[PDB]
Amino acid sequence: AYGVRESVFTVEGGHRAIFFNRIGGVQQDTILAEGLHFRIPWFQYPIIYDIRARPRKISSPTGSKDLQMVNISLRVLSRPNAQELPSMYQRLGLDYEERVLPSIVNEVLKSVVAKFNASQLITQRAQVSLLIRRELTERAKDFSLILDDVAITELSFSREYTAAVEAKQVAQQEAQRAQFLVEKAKQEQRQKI
Amino acid sequence: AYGVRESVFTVEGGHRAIFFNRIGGVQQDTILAEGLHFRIPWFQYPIIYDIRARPRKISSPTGSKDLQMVNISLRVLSRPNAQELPSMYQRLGLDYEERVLPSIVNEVLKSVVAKFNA
Amino acid sequence: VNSALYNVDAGHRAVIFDRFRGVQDIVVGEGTHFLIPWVQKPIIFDCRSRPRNVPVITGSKDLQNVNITLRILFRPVASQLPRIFTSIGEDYDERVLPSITTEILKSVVARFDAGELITQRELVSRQVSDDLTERAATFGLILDDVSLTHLTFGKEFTEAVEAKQVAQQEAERA
Repeated sequence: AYGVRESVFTVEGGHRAIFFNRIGGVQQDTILAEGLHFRIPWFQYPIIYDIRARPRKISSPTGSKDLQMVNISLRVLSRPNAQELPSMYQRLGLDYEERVLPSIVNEVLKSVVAKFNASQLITQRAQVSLLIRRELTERAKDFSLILDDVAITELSFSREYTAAVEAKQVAQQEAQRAQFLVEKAKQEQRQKI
Repeated sequence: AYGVRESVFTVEGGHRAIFFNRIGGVQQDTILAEGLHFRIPWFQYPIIYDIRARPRKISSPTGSKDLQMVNISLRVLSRPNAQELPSMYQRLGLDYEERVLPSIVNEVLKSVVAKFNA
Repeated sequence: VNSALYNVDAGHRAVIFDRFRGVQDIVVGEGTHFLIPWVQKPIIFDCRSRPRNVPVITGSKDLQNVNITLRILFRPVASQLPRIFTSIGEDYDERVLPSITTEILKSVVARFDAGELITQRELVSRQVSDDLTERAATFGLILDDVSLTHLTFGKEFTEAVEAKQVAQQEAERA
């Protein structure tokens, strides 16, 4: 009863299993979907991959096309390509995400952010995000990774730039306030007369 | 005679009862008015809805038509539609008020307030 | 036989994980149902309008800081519950919404200035709803309500607005 339990494993929902076989190491054409499945107790070892969409947030300061400092946080939903799991284990192991994303995500995000200024970054956030997703998809395809979503969750600027923008809008409100000074000036004219 | 005591429930004072049945869950066309009612001890479970007018106060600062800050507190008397209680339980549970009003009341109140000056 | 019976509460659904067929493409409704005691297990998903609160500080089309809170009512599509369970997980909400809701809200808010944001709140909410519904449909989620519950601006801008209205009152006092 112990041996049989040693020969059966379970792969849960959203997970897959590949086999490291002592005869030829990783089995190149064996990806096990949900179920029970059976393994030879000593020859075959199961490696379990979570193939569900996984969130990762990369937050970094980069430069806009004017070298302006942009604090950008990008959230990506990435998953391992289930049809290429064996090779992935041979090439990236179980830390594929930590091996790949901290480089491709950073480089793609910053290179794309460098194509726009602050105003374009804020007012075209969706288009910037889609460009980042396209480039990230092309780059992560080489590592048998799949991008489900790319979201620019944070996009802020330096203290000085924020203060200048607020000052500009304060000036707009002051221009609107100046209209009531004309109404007051009419009464002041009457008072003078 | 504890079983008979367990097979009877009272719905009182402007309340209503719906049935969660183990043979299909919520029963779509069973809303029980005030009184004493009988439930199958295991199959049927009663869910009691207070269908009386209920006060809720939403107090918030919003912007007027000129973006001026307006501290507005709105009191609403809301109740669940008694003719649609089953569906509500399937869709909102017993905290329908906290699920719905904190959003629709806020948005409607502030959007309307933005149509007027002080 | 209690281990062979499972209860799907009101407003809930269950995806059946079978040890010899995987997750079943069909979803069982509410009530008490029979399963094979050990060969099958249920995963229970809330098929109710759940509220999510999203307070953000973003930029308008003029880039000025806007404190905007979006409250949404979301629910998984029952027919897609199996796929979701095998694609995103049981915590799909905390995996999906934090990205799509935030990005859609900020991208839409960047289309309007403060005046439009406040005086056209309904249009802003409608556009946020359109974008969020489109994006969430690809994750098997449905939106029951999209609401802009809170919307304020920076300290200096609010001071300037109050000064403008004070100027109007002073014109009246004249």
